[PDB]
Amino acid sequence: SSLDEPERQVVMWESVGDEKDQVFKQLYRQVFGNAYLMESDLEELLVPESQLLMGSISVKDFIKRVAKSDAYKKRFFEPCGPYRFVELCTKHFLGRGPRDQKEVSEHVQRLANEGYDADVDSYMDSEEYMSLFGENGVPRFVFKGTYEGNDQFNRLAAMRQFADGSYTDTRSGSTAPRKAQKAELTMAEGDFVGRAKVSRGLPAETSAAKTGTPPVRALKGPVNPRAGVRVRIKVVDNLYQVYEIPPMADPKAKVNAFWAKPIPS
Amino acid sequence: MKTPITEAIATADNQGRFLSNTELQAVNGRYQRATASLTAAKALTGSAQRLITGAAQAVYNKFPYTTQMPGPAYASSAIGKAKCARDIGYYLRMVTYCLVVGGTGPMDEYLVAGLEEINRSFDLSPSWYIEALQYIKNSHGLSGQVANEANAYIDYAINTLS
Amino acid sequence: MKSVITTVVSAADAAGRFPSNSDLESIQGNIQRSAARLEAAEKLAGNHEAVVKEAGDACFAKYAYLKNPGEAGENQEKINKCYRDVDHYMRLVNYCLVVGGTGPLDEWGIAGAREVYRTLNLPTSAYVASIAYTRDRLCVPRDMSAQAGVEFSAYLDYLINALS
Amino acid sequence: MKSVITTVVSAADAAGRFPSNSDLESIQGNIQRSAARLEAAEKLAGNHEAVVKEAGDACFAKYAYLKNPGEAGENQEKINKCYRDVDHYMRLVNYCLVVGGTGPLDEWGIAGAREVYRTLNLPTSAYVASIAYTRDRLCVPRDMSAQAGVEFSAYLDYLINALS
Amino acid sequence: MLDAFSRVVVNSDAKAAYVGGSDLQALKSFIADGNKRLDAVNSIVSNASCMVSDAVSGMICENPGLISPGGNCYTNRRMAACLRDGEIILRYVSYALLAGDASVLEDRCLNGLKETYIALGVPTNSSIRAVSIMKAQAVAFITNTATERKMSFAAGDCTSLASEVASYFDRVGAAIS
Amino acid sequence: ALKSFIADGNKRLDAVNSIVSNASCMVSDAVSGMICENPGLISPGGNCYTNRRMAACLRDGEIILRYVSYALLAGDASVLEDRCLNGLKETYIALGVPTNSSIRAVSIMKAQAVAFITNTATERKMSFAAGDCTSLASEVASYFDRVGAAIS
Amino acid sequence: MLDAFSRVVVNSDAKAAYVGGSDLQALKSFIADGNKRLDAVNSIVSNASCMVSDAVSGMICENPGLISPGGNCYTNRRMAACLRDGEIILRYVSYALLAGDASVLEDRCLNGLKETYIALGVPTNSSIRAVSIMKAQAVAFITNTATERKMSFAAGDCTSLASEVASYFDRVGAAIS
Ligand SMILES: C=CC1=C(C)[C@@H](Cc2[nH]c(/C=C3N=C(/C=C4\NC(=O)[C@H](C)[C@H]4CC)C(C)=C\3CCC(=O)O)c(CCC(=O)O)c2C)NC1=O
Ligand SMILES: C=CC1=C(C)[C@@H](Cc2[nH]c(/C=C3N=C(/C=C4\NC(=O)[C@H](C)[C@H]4CC)C(C)=C\3CCC(=O)O)c(CCC(=O)O)c2C)NC1=O
Ligand SMILES: C=CC1=C(C)[C@@H](Cc2[nH]c(/C=C3N=C(/C=C4\NC(=O)[C@H](C)[C@H]4CC)C(C)=C\3CCC(=O)O)c(CCC(=O)O)c2C)NC1=O
Ligand SMILES: C=CC1=C(C)[C@@H](Cc2[nH]c(/C=C3N=C(/C=C4\NC(=O)[C@H](C)[C@H]4CC)C(C)=C\3CCC(=O)O)c(CCC(=O)O)c2C)NC1=O
Ligand SMILES: C=CC1=C(C)[C@@H](Cc2[nH]c(/C=C3N=C(/C=C4\NC(=O)[C@H](C)[C@H]4CC)C(C)=C\3CCC(=O)O)c(CCC(=O)O)c2C)NC1=O
Ligand SMILES: C=CC1=C(C)[C@@H](Cc2[nH]c(/C=C3N=C(/C=C4\NC(=O)[C@H](C)[C@H]4CC)C(C)=C\3CCC(=O)O)c(CCC(=O)O)c2C)NC1=O
Ligand SMILES: C=CC1=C(C)[C@@H](Cc2[nH]c(/C=C3N=C(/C=C4\NC(=O)[C@H](C)[C@H]4CC)C(C)=C\3CCC(=O)O)c(CCC(=O)O)c2C)NC1=O
Ligand SMILES: C=CC1=C(C)[C@@H](Cc2[nH]c(/C=C3N=C(/C=C4\NC(=O)[C@H](C)[C@H]4CC)C(C)=C\3CCC(=O)O)c(CCC(=O)O)c2C)NC1=O
Ligand SMILES: C=CC1=C(C)[C@@H](Cc2[nH]c(/C=C3N=C(/C=C4\NC(=O)[C@H](C)[C@H]4CC)C(C)=C\3CCC(=O)O)c(CCC(=O)O)c2C)NC1=O
Ligand SMILES: C=CC1=C(C)[C@@H](Cc2[nH]c(/C=C3N=C(/C=C4\NC(=O)[C@H](C)[C@H]4CC)C(C)=C\3CCC(=O)O)c(CCC(=O)O)c2C)NC1=O
Ligand SMILES: C=CC1=C(C)[C@@H](Cc2[nH]c(/C=C3N=C(/C=C4\NC(=O)[C@H](C)[C@H]4CC)C(C)=C\3CCC(=O)O)c(CCC(=O)O)c2C)NC1=O
Ligand SMILES: C=CC1=C(C)[C@@H](Cc2[nH]c(/C=C3N=C(/C=C4\NC(=O)[C@H](C)[C@H]4CC)C(C)=C\3CCC(=O)O)c(CCC(=O)O)c2C)NC1=O
Ligand SMILES: C=CC1=C(C)[C@@H](Cc2[nH]c(/C=C3N=C(/C=C4\NC(=O)[C@H](C)[C@H]4CC)C(C)=C\3CCC(=O)O)c(CCC(=O)O)c2C)NC1=O
Ligand SMILES: CCC1=C(C)/C(=C/C2=NC(=C\c3[nH]c(/C=C4\NC(=O)[C@H](C)[C@H]4CC)c(C)c3CCC(=O)O)/C(CCC(=O)O)=C2C)NC1=O
Repeated sequence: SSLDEPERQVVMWESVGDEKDQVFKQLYRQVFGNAYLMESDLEELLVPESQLLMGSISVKDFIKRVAKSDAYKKRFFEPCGPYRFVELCTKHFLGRGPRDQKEVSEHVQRLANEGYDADVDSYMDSEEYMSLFGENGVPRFVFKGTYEGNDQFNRLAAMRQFADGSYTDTRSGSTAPRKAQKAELTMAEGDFVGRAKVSRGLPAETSAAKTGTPPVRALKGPVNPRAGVRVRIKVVDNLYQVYEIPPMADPKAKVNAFWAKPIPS
Repeated sequence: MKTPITEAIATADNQGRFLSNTELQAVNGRYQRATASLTAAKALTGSAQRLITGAAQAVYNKFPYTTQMPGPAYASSAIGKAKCARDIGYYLRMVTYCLVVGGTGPMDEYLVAGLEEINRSFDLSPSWYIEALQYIKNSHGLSGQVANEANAYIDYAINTLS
Repeated sequence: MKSVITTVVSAADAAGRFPSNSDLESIQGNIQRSAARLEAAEKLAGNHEAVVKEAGDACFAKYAYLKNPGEAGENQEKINKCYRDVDHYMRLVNYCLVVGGTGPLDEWGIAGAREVYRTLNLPTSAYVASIAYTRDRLCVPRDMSAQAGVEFSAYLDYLINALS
Repeated sequence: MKSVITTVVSAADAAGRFPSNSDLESIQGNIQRSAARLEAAEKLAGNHEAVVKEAGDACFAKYAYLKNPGEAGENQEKINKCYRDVDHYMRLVNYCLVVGGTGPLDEWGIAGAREVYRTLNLPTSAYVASIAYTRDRLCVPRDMSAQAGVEFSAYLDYLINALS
Repeated sequence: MLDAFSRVVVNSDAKAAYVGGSDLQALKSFIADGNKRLDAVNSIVSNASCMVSDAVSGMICENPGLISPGGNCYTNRRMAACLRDGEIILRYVSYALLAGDASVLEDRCLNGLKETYIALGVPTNSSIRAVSIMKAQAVAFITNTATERKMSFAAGDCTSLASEVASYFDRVGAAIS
Repeated sequence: ALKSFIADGNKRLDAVNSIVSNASCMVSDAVSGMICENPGLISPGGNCYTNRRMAACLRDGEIILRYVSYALLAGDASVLEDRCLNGLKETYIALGVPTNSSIRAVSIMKAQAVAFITNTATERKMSFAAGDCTSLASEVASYFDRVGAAIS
Repeated sequence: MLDAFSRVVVNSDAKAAYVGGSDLQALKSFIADGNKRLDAVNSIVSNASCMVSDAVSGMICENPGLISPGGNCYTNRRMAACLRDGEIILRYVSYALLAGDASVLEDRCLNGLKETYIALGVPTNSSIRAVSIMKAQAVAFITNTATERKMSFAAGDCTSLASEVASYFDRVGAAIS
């Protein structure tokens, strides 16, 4: 429980009409995978989004009902395999990846008889989310200092590719004829996670050195900047060129005018 | 090409003759007309950003079906619009080459040779290019013999399109 | 990173909106306080090698037990390293006098501070004895101006407010 | 184009003889390998977009100085010429898996490599930093069969010894 | 998440160098244009909703292939997404302009954007076309050469910030293609 | 190599055409208008003697005007530095070049160049268009003091 | 095979003549400017390695079809042969500049190059862009006009050698076209 990662966690305290959407878009980025929404996805989850305004329904029960709506079910439940769905609930609610495969084989078993609601409520009712913050904490990709597995370093961080950016959990911003996802963290029993999602899945902290600008123009003083480009349409044509510097001339006293050479002596 | 300098050499070369006084006066008529030619070439070059995109819109206002009708020959797409503006830039650049050289030499070998087969094959009409060329002749904004020399090569391109 | 800029546009980023006149009014204080801040920066940067010379032994004067065997700085290969660690802190406060915040302080110095000062038996009270000796050596007519002194001094006891 | 067939019809035309059972027994092993060697080239062809992208992003991430100005990885078009330079090498190893031998590699990519990277200042140490990722980044129970990954990993090591 | 006050800090930290008086002379210019910096962005965000609507409509008036079915702006689900993609590009070039740094523009909203778009199937060339209209609009406002709608301003010029906005818009197009 | 200029053309390329068309005319004024206030240079012991130090000053005004007109053509002062300003002070004090003459002769070029693009030259008048090159006139005034602050 | 001195002695061999006044004056001028002739040759061979890389890459960036599959410079063996086909060209031109006579690249390089390239399949309309680029590099080195490298020289003029080396580089494009 030490060293670098994010500290700011939005908490939704005593919420008035402008600290609603300060945390609401952070909810809609997190549990909906920064997808696009906002007509009858936001006519859709109105009967829970009005409920958490007096504290009558907590933030724990809000995401519990939002995952039961078919904004989530029409985005992360149909165009997904059985491995993709257990992948996304760890991302959206728990902020991690699956720690092992028997946790996966638990959760797809829990899909197979108790249903979809009883599975997604079990994603809440562990002591993971309550140890994260509790009910009022917004779900966020938190970093532990001491991790119990270097697979689970980047079982966690091959989920979060670019939280500072654009990560597109569907195939567009909730596209229309939704193609299936591929469940790209398959990882059966005794293996690690690949390197290709580690260096892109780490936040802006270990970026130690940067690049340097070169000098821009020619350093030979007798210049020749063509620089010529100036594209009009395809008819690319040359600008005010500044030729060269020339050498000057030769003073050559052919006259000389010194004491007469032919002194006849 | 067909410079008056190379059409005076090739005249004297087809006769096996040294350059007589018939050919040196043809060269000196190029040199007299040159300073009204090299200023029209200089004026159309800098004013090309306005004269191309001004003339492209003059076609779409007279022939608005070239922006709405589907197909590859029309400019109803961004590929077809960018290739339509490319075509007007060919006609303007060939005029500035004919002004620099003097005479309709560069646009004969580069542009008008074999052009009727290209328009007939790719279904694109020559009346679109005439409305673009009449725009540049109406809006190049020169006068004197600087305009009378520049309009003499716009009118050559129109007479090959009809 | 904590500057004036880095907080308000991240709050606007959490708001997801354009920078309004709340965002613009905070930047107006920078040109009021650049005439306050960075005059003490080159006053430090022309004097920091002498500042570490007089503050590095002030903790030695308060704590002579460090030179006893079995303590933190007890041989001369650590006594120059004793002066090296406090020389980072004067270089760090030189950075946040430029940025107008505690950006470089609680990202490089205080971020990850108290774990290594505990597990390497380092006296945290002997850290701030060099810092408090730098806090009371100010001369608001002589060294910098009056408002440049309290821009400088409030960062220094913030280190004591971070180390304790 | 060194393959198993082109080895023996050029050994026999050297002597000037007919194909005997020292030439017919060789092509029997071409049957005993193509059931698994062609399995890897079937997988590599339909997956190469996910492999050439992961190969270059394990090169620039380690060789981060190549994006500095003055280097060989300047602009976006040079990096777009860097995935073009690698997706040839994942295509040439696809062409070697179907001729049986190392035919296309040692006369299309390898032959003349020492003068086209020394002249254009291309570092030959970065190429081996990406191909060895793909070799190390292999996993025979899931991604392949156990006999494709024996020979698919054997042609990347033909590149690595010929690039080093 | 850095800025121009910290841009001279982070390189001097890399050599453990104390910042001197001559190093902050660039920041002496950066406090010299302290009203001029805000003098640019309040023209931008005042005309921002007109800017993003003018940019994407001129992007698609030249390119009717997107309004062809199977394009990328054919459906209103795509179309409302499309200029909502464009305003974040407008939001972060302003965010880079407030910092005086190309920092906020690429640590957020730009790393992971090229491989997103090729997973959307977005034609990237029309996105180059949209940002080039977005580049040309912003330099008309902050030099008060917006010939449709001028605004009242102070006396002087912003030629350096006109180069600064164009050196923010280019790395948008340089990263998505 | 395109010079990367995105908007407001046909004045910046027109500004450099009013400078490099008389760049040898401007240097021949600043190598000769220096002497009427500092006549110790052709004095023996000055830095313009034995007909090669006068000739090396003709190369010096040429390479300081081409490397500021390339800075005008790019529109940014980056190749004013990346081939010219990297250590140009350390060659002048090691030679014994007097900094009083070089700080005054650059302001001869500053007064010459802002009369060219505003068409207020008292000798020759260009046949230029109608408009204003006065946003450019602030740009070249902010380009001749960057070498006025480098050579100090 | 023949220099400037031996060119004169085969012209006075046809006349059964000696060497006298009018035929030794143009030959002593070769000796007079002979220090500038060495001083120009060294300026080329000092940095000829970057002159053959920039010239080959200048032809490719103008003609993108030369690195297409089925382009002439597609594989590495064909590309590396291109990178030395142009260095053999540069080696023999610097021999004719040194000896002051074009009778060495005429014999051992130019004679039969046109019939050789059409046999192998080398495009000769694109081989002449690689030489014309190298012509512009070589005249921007014996006059200090190179944009990214300045070389110290004695004061004077060398435009006569700039027209001598441009006559060699043009006849390479006249022997293969
Ligand atoms: C439970 C499993 C577990 C491990 C196996 C280790 C390994 C480990 N190290 C780091 C992360 C790190 N580990 C190191 C350590 C070192 N760098 C060096 O050059 C030295 C060899 C070594 C010191 C002795 C450093 C410097 C970081 C970077 C911290 C950061 O980037 O924020 C991380 C990601 C978490 C983080 O950023 O803090 C992990 C899992 N730590 C763990 O929690
Ligand atoms: C924080 C960073 C951030 C961004 C940079 C943008 C980037 C972005 N755009 C889209 C998503 C999209 N972006 C576009 C935009 C375009 N496509 C085109 O062909 C046009 C050229 C261009 C309009 C100008 C379209 C049309 C979609 C939806 C595609 C679809 O139907 O799935 C998505 C996926 C979520 C969604 O589909 O809504 C993301 C992350 N959004 C962000 O959140
Ligand atoms: C044709 C060539 C070819 C290869 C060489 C591999 C290379 C490869 N591996 C992975 C992907 C992976 N590679 C591994 C690695 C392993 N898996 C295990 O269970 C083992 C313990 C270990 C064998 C070394 C893992 C764990 C993943 C999934 C992690 C992720 O989500 O990226 C991916 C990303 C796509 C995916 O999800 O599969 C790719 C391209 N794939 C190919 O198509
Ligand atoms: C690459 C070479 C190249 C150039 C040298 C310029 C030259 C140039 N400028 C303009 C056109 C113009 N040139 C000016 C410039 C000026 N008017 C003034 O009042 C100032 C004195 C002066 C600037 C210093 C103006 C104001 C216009 C018209 C506006 C415009 O076309 O942008 C035109 C078109 C009009 C014409 O001449 O027919 C040309 C060719 N453009 C180029 O492409
Ligand atoms: C960069 C920040 C910076 C500082 C904090 C001061 C600290 C400081 N003061 C002095 C040196 C001095 N500093 C003071 C100033 C004072 N003495 C007092 O009793 C008053 C409280 C105060 C204002 C009158 C005086 C009078 C001296 C000379 C004698 C002395 O040390 O007291 C010296 C030189 C060496 C030394 O004596 O330590 C230094 C580094 N100077 C600085 O440049
Ligand atoms: C290295 C030495 C070497 C050889 C000499 C050949 C010898 C050989 N020939 C055949 C096997 C065969 N050969 C023939 C060919 C023919 N049958 C006819 O009736 C036609 C007249 C004639 C056509 C040319 C057929 C039809 C088979 C059976 C295999 C099949 O039908 O696919 C088989 C396979 C036998 C089996 O698996 O049962 C072998 C090993 N192979 C070798 O490895
Ligand atoms: C069919 C066989 C075949 C190959 C094996 C490659 C080999 C190859 N690569 C390049 C050319 C190149 N190759 C690279 C790639 C890289 N440069 C680096 O510094 C990195 C180490 C690496 C990134 C992965 C780059 C950046 C260029 C262009 C360099 C330049 O000319 O600017 C060229 C020169 C022609 C060109 O510019 O495209 C050739 C022949 N190309 C082929 O056609
Ligand atoms: C086919 C359809 C079609 C369009 C929709 C427009 C779109 C459009 N607008 C502008 C160009 C511009 N657009 C604006 C934007 C605005 N002007 C204002 O004053 C308002 C506040 C704001 C919304 C209207 C500005 C300021 C310019 C610069 C020129 C100008 O001042 O009008 C440009 C030129 C940009 C460039 O060249 O890169 C284009 C293509 N043009 C078209 O051809
Ligand atoms: C948060 C709100 C806020 C602003 C919007 C700005 C508005 C602004 N800019 C300037 C002031 C200035 N503005 C410019 C710049 C410009 N003038 C123009 O005509 C160009 C359009 C533009 C280029 C960007 C210059 C050169 C100065 C004078 C220098 C200065 O005072 O900063 C001034 C002082 C002069 C005056 O009173 O008008 C103000 C108030 N400042 C603020 O505090
Ligand atoms: C045998 C080969 C050999 C070399 C290539 C140089 C290399 C060299 N240069 C310098 C040192 C230097 N070199 C210069 C450069 C110059 N000095 C001037 O008066 C001019 C303006 C400019 C030449 C254009 C300067 C100013 C220094 C002093 C320290 C420095 O600025 O680097 C030093 C440090 C000690 C010294 O001066 O010798 C060395 C080893 N010395 C050698 O012994
Ligand atoms: C020995 C005494 C001597 C001088 C004091 C200077 C005279 C001189 N003239 C100008 C001023 C100028 N100098 C030039 C330069 C020239 N005019 C041209 O047409 C040519 C290109 C070039 C030299 C022939 C120009 C164009 C102006 C502006 C004049 C004007 O306002 O029209 C300036 C700068 C402004 C000033 O401070 O007055 C000076 C110092 N030249 C001398 O010889
Ligand atoms: C698309 C790719 C592309 C390129 C690579 C460049 C290639 C290039 N360089 C030059 C032109 C030149 N190239 C050089 C070469 C060099 N200068 C040095 O100091 C070094 C020794 C060496 C490169 C390392 C020189 C000296 C010139 C002439 C002057 C100059 O441009 O600097 C020319 C001449 C124009 C012509 O006449 O056709 C071209 C095409 N341009 C392009 O469009
Ligand atoms: C063994 C190797 C060897 C060399 C490399 C040259 C080196 C060299 N060059 C010149 C001398 C010279 N070199 C040049 C040539 C030039 N000046 C320029 O400004 C142009 C860039 C370039 C034109 C090609 C000139 C003009 C002289 C002056 C002397 C003369 O003209 O004879 C001199 C005699 C005077 C001197 O500089 O001390 C020498 C020794 N000579 C050699 O013996
Ligand atoms: C240098 C001499 C030269 C000329 C004259 C020339 C004309 C030319 N115009 C063409 C196409 C075209 N030209 C247009 C232009 C137009 N259609 C419209 O609707 C507009 C009204 C008009 C523009 C003003 C269009 C849309 C095409 C694409 C047709 C196709 O590819 O099928 C093509 C077919 C190849 C191509 O460019 O894509 C040629 C060869 N090419 C030359 O090399």
